[PDB]
Amino acid sequence: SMTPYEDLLRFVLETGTPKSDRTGTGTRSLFGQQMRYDLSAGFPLLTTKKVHFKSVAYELLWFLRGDSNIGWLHEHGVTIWDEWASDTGELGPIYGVQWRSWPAPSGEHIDQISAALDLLRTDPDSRRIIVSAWNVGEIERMALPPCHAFFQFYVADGRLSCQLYQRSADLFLGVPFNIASYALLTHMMAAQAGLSVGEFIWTGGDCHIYDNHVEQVRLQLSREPRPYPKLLLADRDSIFEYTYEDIVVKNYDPHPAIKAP
Amino acid sequence: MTPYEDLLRFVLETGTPKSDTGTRSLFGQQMRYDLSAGFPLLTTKKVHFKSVAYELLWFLRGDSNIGWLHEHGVTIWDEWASDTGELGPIYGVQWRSWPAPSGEHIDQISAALDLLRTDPDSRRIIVSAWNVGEIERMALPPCHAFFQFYVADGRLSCQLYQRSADLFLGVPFNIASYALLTHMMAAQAGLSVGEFIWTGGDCHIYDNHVEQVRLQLSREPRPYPKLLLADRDSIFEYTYEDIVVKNYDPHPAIKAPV
Repeated sequence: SMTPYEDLLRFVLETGTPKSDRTGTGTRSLFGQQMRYDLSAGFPLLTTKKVHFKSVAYELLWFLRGDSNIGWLHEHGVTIWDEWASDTGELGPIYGVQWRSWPAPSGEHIDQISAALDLLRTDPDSRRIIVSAWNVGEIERMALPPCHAFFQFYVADGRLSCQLYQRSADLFLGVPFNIASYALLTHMMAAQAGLSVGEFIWTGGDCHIYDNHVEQVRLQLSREPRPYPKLLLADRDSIFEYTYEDIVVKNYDPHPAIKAP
Repeated sequence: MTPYEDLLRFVLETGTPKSDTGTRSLFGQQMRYDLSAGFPLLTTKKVHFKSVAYELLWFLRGDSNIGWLHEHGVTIWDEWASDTGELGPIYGVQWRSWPAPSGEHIDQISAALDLLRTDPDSRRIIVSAWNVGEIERMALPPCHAFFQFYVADGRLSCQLYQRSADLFLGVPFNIASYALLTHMMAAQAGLSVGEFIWTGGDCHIYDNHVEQVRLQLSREPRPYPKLLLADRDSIFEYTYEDIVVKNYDPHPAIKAPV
């Protein structure tokens, strides 16, 4: 179909502002960019390169568990968080802790995921259906400041839309994964709320391509997309009860993975 | 370029209807303005920039009370205030004094300025009003919830995430407000201005604003004004008189319906 991601990737490659961070890393970047995907037309797992959906799905279930220790990821062979874990596998109060138990001054702890699902079911027109990981007073404890910092849901004509704000975006390595993650989340929330899927909107702050990814990006940009796959979910009575085996990505026909430093 | 009017028209013509006051709405929309080419105070109606400027200065004070705003002839917040003029820890309180677990209070405005001066390439220059645990204490939940700064070639850009947007009444304020904030931050960080990017969640036109919108949309847009800021040693020392808008030549104000 269409290629919102590839278009943005190309746009930053071709018009992005050059930078270097004293260490000499180097980037090309644009600020405040936006992609939309119509989820009803297909699941936005990129086909111009294979995206490792297994890690996407496990990491999401891990967030949904409200988990802060990489142990569970490791058990399932997901190593993306390994770099930043403590000697004990702890990461501080990151996404999972904030999504499921943001500490309030009242001493209460807020499960934003259940709260959002309750709004989707009882007050679907609410303009306050929001989940934030950007807990200003806790950031320094986290291993890293939240990248996908907050998201908002919206309902129209029985369809659920979701918009993510992502403060920082490695367009080549990170974003394809980020897109799959929040699209998957949107399917889970929709099913649990008794809704169909609408749009996923990705809004980025600093959208950058690392200089050492440029060849990988040009190869990908030279490839023609296949149709998006179809996402299927087994039945569960709670979003917190989805397991990896409940998820099928059907008819995913990607070009080969591109390995990048 | 008139992103505002374009968006307003887009929603009027394609927004999905709702109830119940009643709206037309679209979700996840974005506008961008090049601040170096003009100050985005709308000209298709006379915007009450006095309220915009005072409200922003008031946010910067980190005030939870309407008094200072109210006594300057700005009454937009009056209806939501308590007996004492109190609002709970809204916008400015979070900007200037987000309460941390340590008992410390975080001044996100000063911290943002700090990064802009010492580490302008940072991808974490963020100010948030969306304090999940304190929103129940606020008179109403933050609308312009979260914003981010970015620097390229000595120019400061700013992106606002606005969760909910009354397109006719609120957005022209929101746009001018953050544009003005971006000028203040740039001047204090010793940068020039780049782009203001407005990103909206629920973007709506109220059914009782439809005629006002059609009137606004029938007017031809004019050249944007220019903003000038007198010099100050601190963002917290700007006054209303420091803020000068030149060449502002708008069509007539359009009264908010009762």
